[PDB]
Amino acid sequence: LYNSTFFSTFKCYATKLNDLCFSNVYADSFVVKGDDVRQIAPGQT
Amino acid sequence: AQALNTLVKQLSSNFGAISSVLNDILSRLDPPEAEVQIDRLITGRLQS
Repeated sequence: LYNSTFFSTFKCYATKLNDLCFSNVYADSFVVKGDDVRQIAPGQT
Repeated sequence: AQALNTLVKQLSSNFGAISSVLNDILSRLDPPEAEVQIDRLITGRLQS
């Protein structure tokens, strides 16, 4: 999934593929604006 | 005894950096950002 340029961000909060080792990992799916992808980020209150 | 026990407990102090675990910043940050933050815990642990 990560080795692809069909996508825009891959922003994780690469080190992103070895940091990814935890419990139940989700796939929270939703429709955003481009002004709303900006705040799919920790905090952004 | 209580001079050692100060010294062991200051492993877990952040010293103002992101984590006091080097497994955290090395396996999460970018390598120029890891090497600045791991530079910060070195001097902090040295002053202990």
